Amino acid sequence: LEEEQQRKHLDQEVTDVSQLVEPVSSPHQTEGWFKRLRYWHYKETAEPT
Amino acid sequence: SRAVYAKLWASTAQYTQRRHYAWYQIWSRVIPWSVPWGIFAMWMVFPAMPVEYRQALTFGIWQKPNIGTHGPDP
Ligand SMILES: CCCCCCCCCCCCCCCCCC(=O)OC[C@H](COP(=O)([O-])OCC(O)COP(=O)([O-])OC[C@@H](COC(=O)CCCCCCCCCCCCCCCCC)OC(=O)CCCCCCCCCCCCCCCCC)OC(=O)CCCCCCCCCCCCCCCCC
Ligand SMILES: CCCCCCCCCCCCCCCCCC(=O)OC[C@H](COP(=O)([O-])OCC(O)COP(=O)([O-])OC[C@@H](COC(=O)CCCCCCCCCCCCCCCCC)OC(=O)CCCCCCCCCCCCCCCCC)OC(=O)CCCCCCCCCCCCCCCCC
Ligand SMILES: CCCCCCCCCCCCCCCCCC(=O)OC[C@H](COP(=O)([O-])OCC[N+](C)(C)C)OC(=O)CCCCCCCCCCCCCCCCC
Repeated sequence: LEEEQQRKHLDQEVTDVSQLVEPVSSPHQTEGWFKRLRYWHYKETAEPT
Repeated sequence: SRAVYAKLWASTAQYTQRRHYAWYQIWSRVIPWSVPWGIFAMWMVFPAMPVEYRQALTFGIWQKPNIGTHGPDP
């Protein structure tokens, strides 16, 4: 149902790079010495009991 | 019951310890192979050592072979 009731950003016109929608997720996530890449999603560290 | 499910969940909490135990077992089975190969290492490298060290390491049993050449000069 939602696919035929929502609006979509790609159905609408923009002309300049400054008008592109802004990401929802924050830039400020990963930290530490000599870490170039500052953004990740998934990890496989194990769960507790 | 919560209690029983908790016990069943917790049964495997100590995975890493069991894996260390496995390390111990397999290394105990494996490590005696060092004796054959150690003897052969020493076998090959014995004639490279100084004559004195050959005499010492064999508690004086080993001595220069006697082939009837290079005897003393009066
Ligand atoms: C007998 C004589 C004896 C003499 C004794 C003299 C001793 C002098 C010792 C000097 C020591 C200086 C360093 C002090 C560190 C203090 C750390 C601290 O307090 O931590 C607290 C605290 C620790 O908590 P934490 O939880 O770790 O938080 C920090 C984060 O983890 C951090 O992560 P983050 O995510 O928050 O940040 C982003 C992250 C990640 O950032 C990035 O990845 C960005 C990278 C961008 C790179 C872009 C490069 C582009 C250009 C390339 C050009 C081409 C070059 C190659 C080609 C060239 C040709 C060859 O940034 C970094 O990783 C920063 C790295 C900085 C490296 C600085 C290295 C300094 C070396 C000094 C020399 C030491 C000796 C050398 C060896 C000697 C021989 C063994 O850290 C902080 O609060 C941050 C402090 C950061 C300080 C950095 C700046 C230090 C400036 C020091 C100036 C010293 C001047 C010396 C002059 C000497 C004159 C004689
Ligand atoms: C009898 C009845 C008949 C029975 C028949 C039963 C059937 C079996 C047969 C038995 C009968 C006898 C048969 C004879 C067999 C022996 C002869 C023999 O085998 O000679 C071979 C013979 C080798 O001659 P050789 O090499 O000139 O011999 C020179 C000697 O080895 C001289 O060399 P060396 O002196 O330089 O040797 C060095 C040696 C020197 O050895 C000694 O001097 C040892 C002395 C031994 C003493 C004996 C003790 C036992 C007796 C004690 C008595 C107990 C008394 C109680 C009982 C009675 C009273 C109750 O030292 C070592 O090896 C190293 C030392 C030990 C290493 C381990 C580390 C221990 C460290 C010690 C720690 C403690 C602390 C020390 C630190 C000091 C500070 C505290 O063969 C040849 O000459 C070569 C033949 C050519 C064939 C080439 C092979 C084929 C190659 C082609 C391959 C290319 C094709 C491609 C591959 C093809 C693949 C298929
Ligand atoms: C994993 C091991 C792989 C081993 C591969 C090695 C194969 C090649 C071995 C070459 C040895 C050469 C030794 C250099 C010294 C000169 C030798 C020489 O001729 O000297 C004169 C001597 C005789 O001396 P001389 O009479 O000419 O006068 C000099 C007198 N001395 C020696 C006292 C200074 O000749 C020999 O005795 C021949 C040398 C025998 C040594 C053989 C060594 C074999 C090495 C294998 C051991 C491997 C153990 C495992 C190690 C692994 C560790 C991770």
